[PDB]
Amino acid sequence: AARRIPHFYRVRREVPRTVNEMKQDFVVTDFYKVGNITLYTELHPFFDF
Amino acid sequence: SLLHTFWRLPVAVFFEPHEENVLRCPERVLRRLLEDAAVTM
Amino acid sequence: AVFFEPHEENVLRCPERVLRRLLEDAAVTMRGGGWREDVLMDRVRKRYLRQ
Amino acid sequence: VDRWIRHAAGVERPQFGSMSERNAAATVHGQKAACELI
Amino acid sequence: HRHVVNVVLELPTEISEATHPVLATMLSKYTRMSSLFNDKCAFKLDLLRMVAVSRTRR
Amino acid sequence: DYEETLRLFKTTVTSPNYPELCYLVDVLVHGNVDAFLLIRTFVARCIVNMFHTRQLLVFAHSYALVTLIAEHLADGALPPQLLFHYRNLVAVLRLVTRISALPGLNNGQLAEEPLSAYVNALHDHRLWPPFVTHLPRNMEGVQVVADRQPLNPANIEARHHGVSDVPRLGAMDADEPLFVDDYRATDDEWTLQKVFYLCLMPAMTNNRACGLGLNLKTLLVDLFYRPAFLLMPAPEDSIAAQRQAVGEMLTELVEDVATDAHTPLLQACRELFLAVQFVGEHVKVLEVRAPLDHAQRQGLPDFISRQHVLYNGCCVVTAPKTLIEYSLPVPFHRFYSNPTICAALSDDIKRYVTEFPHYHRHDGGFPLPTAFAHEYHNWLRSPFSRYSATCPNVLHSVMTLAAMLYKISPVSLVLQTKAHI
Amino acid sequence: RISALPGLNNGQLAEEPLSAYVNALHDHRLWPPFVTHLPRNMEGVQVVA
Amino acid sequence: METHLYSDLAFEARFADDEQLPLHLVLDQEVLSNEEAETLRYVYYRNVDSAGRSTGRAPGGDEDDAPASDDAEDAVGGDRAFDRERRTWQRACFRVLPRPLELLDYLRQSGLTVTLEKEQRVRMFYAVFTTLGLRCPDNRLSGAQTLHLRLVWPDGSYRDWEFLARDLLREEMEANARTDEWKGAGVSRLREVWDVQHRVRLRVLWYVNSFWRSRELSYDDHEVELYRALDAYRARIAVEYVLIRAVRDEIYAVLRRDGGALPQRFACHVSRNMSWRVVWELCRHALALWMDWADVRSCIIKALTPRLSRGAAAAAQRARRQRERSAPKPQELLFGPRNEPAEQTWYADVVRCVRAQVDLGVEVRAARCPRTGLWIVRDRRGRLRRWLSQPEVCVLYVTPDLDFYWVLPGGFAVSSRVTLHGLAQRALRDRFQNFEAVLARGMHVEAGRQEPETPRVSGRRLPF
Repeated sequence: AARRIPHFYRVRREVPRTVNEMKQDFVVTDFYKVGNITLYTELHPFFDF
Repeated sequence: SLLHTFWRLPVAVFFEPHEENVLRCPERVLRRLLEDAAVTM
Repeated sequence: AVFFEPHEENVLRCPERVLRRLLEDAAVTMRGGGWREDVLMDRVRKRYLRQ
Repeated sequence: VDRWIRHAAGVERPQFGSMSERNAAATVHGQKAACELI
Repeated sequence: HRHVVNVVLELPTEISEATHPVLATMLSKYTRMSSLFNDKCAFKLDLLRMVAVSRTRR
Repeated sequence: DYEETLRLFKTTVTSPNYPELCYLVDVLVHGNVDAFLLIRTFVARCIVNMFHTRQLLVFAHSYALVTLIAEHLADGALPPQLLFHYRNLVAVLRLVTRISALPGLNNGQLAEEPLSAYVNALHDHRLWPPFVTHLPRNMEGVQVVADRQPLNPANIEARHHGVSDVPRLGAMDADEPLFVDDYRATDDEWTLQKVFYLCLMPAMTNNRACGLGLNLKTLLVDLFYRPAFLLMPAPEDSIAAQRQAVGEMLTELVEDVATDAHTPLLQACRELFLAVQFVGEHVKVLEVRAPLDHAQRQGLPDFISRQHVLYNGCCVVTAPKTLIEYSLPVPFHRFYSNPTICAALSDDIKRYVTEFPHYHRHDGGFPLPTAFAHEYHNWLRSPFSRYSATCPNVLHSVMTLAAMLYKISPVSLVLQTKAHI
Repeated sequence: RISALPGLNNGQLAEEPLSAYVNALHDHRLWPPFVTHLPRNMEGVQVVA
Repeated sequence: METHLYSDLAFEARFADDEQLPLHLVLDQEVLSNEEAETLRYVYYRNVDSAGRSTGRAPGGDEDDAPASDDAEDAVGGDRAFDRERRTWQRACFRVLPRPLELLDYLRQSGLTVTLEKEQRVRMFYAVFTTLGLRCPDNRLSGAQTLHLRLVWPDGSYRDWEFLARDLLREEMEANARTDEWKGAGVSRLREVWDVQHRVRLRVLWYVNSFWRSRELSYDDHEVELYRALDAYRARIAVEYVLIRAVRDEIYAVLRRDGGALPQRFACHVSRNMSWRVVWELCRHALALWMDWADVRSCIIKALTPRLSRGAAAAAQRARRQRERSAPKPQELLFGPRNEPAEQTWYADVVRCVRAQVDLGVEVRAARCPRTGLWIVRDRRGRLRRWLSQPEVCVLYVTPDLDFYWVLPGGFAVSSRVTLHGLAQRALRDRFQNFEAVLARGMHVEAGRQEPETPRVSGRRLPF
């Protein structure tokens, strides 16, 4: 891996945005709205389903 | 290199998840992949 | 837009036959070495050489 | 830009008039309306 | 001795084994490891750390 | 009151005129005490002359250079305000490790772990800081994986200084052997290092920092290979004589940071050359594998934790201008992955950024390599990066980076409610 | 930093980034009135003298 | 404690026929996960000699040569060899303590008296107790003997750990009411031992009051016997990888046989103006990357696993007998009963050259679609998985038979077979023969019904 770090970036593709990062672009007052997508993965305060 | 088809005329589709479409990588992405396969080894 | 339909008779011809020559020349340089048995075998034999 | 607006609004793709907005699952408040003037 | 200096270490001719005694001690420690003589940089760092650790006041 | 020290820290980390030999000297010295006592006067002049010509502080970026200065330069080698800054920085570290645990409710152990090791992850020994120097004394549960298998056999670590062991130098880039300095890191300095690389750095850099890897073995064969270091008594006609003797690299590298009126260039170069014998290795990113403690092991008992840390490296704050030929950039954690530094260092990452310009961000959204993208296996998920983006440069931001690390174990619930928190 | 919206911008719509739409200070259509080096991407802008 | 003493007296009981000496073992979280330990059904273990055949089969020769015969009706040799392979393994005793513990502490809580040379604080996450009896043929014992372990979960899965007996008896033979005396004497030492592949270590116990200590066997480890025992272990491992070799040379043969103009056998829309020189070049670069990532967990191994079953061979003969019949006569259709291949489970190798992440085991349900439908590959949920649209993939398809498809993107395919004739038979079974279900606690008596919940002797509850 220590040599293949620049080998990861030779390919010019982007990585898709994961689900936990998609839980952070919502303001504290609209996270409960239906416009949110990732509420079906919010199931328990102690885990990340 | 070019395929030998059966129908003389191509048709259109409707982008279902049922009809098996061909890839959408017009001119830049395939050059990117050939440069990728060149620099992978 | 512009798409052909999946018949049976539609094929893919040879890519100007030099790339298939490159597949054969890849096979003849693949044939010498790369068994993946020998790496496991010299691993376990150096393990039993070290014990 | 269209396939990103619809995923930012939640609405569906374009599939005398018709029943476009099908009725909700349950209702305790009756019917609704709210229009707009920019 | 002369081999590990000339083809492996690539040292200039102005310094020899007489003016530098630490290298003269290190010839017999180099020659017992005939392998890794394709590697030349690690031997250079070995000589560098030996001449650095020799020139201390303790 | 620690506002002046934190303000000096803010103006010395984010500033793009950091001296380049600072990153060299930490991977040169590895925090070894007897190694650092050789370079004591050199570090003293490197503090005072650079501080008088440039108002920023030196050696703030690496942890081991801070406590070593605050301990073994206490003999009045510096002006008192500089050592007051370093003492206040280590006092900030002790203040924020006073807060992270609960001192009102910690006495006695529980299933071989201390009671404080459950209430907060910042005291737990399964957590590893992203730039680790020594090896910790507590490795009972945690396994370290180098290439394929964990190195729980305790016989693939040994190193000796002075006997000049060439096989570790030849296979330095080989990854299955690694070489520790055989000094186990006890728990207090382990906690302090974890704080200094998880709270005080990313709250004060806003993830502008990055990690690089100095190809040191190739760097030494053309830096100290001039005979002016080889032929030394155990000239000074002109300055250009010394410049021709020591080579062009050290003349633009050590131009003002160690050149004084009392000490010349070449004598200071010999003073730095004094401690090359503690050479270390190449940078190797380490993936630890640690199951949780017995309180948290109730649900999902087979959940292992991926956590990528780095060995023998440097946490840098800007792009080095002249070390670009012997440096390898390593974005490995969600902290210290800034595409400005990687784009100024490498060429392919700069191509990746100039192809996808929106990936120039700082809040962890920069794509890590897929050897490191286990976002549902790390200990520090994306809200930590999201908070460290928009955090102010205040001591309380470091305090909330400490207090956001309270564990969610049942006994941590019991502890942190029994203080009415 | 205050020009773009760092909590929300990632992905893209055209090959211009998503931050190039929310502000005028992040797209190459707007040129600064004192230019010394010509910019990188001119896929939409054609220059005229 | 519970299984060690009982199986010690049981091997003392059964020592006369097969001279099996006990090996009292415990495992940990390095061997398997906690979830895997909570539902481990039963354990199988096999004694295999230095010559490397078995302890169940015949001493000289077997009816397990004549390498593969490449058939469908017998398809290994028939089920007599399956009966043989069932007779190789033995079902040893078994006990799980799924709770964190210290081992010497636990033997102190029982009646056992522990004394080691130096205190080794061992602390693991659970405990599973297992005893193994390696069979010395004479009174003497060969050092290059090797063992096998099989761990069976009720889904039908298995894991094979193999190691020599040389590391088990290295230090031990060099230094060398009954239930009341056994606790009073107790253990002498604790020793961890890795396997032959160094992927898992496990701890063994040694009691001084065992009947192993009074047998006075002889131990020798000759180097030419170690040389051949690794050679027998070479062919045991090689049964998985030279099969992958047999797939690759088949592709290079048929492509030289065809001449480079390969047809389509899969339903994909295509585009003529798209270049194909880029597509052919990504065939060669990705085909070697599949060989770089070959593993036992692959599609072509999962294709064989239903064929090496009990009722596979007779049902395969029933398949062709239903096909190879006459058309139904006019007297048949009016008064005979109603006469009965809609979709089949295919396994898939998905390789991807853009990111070098290759997926090995994939369930695919594929069927003939109408209107001269070549082939269409759906998921288990009708998802119509649509990887073969993209330019970045290449995919390999296998059947439950030995039919074989290598498919290019755009759905263009290479139709060939799978040749296994170079592979011998006795190593083809013992790697991946489908073993049968043996009845245990909570199992229905009749063959298959609505099965109840798992036993799950776990630590979250009390035992009761």
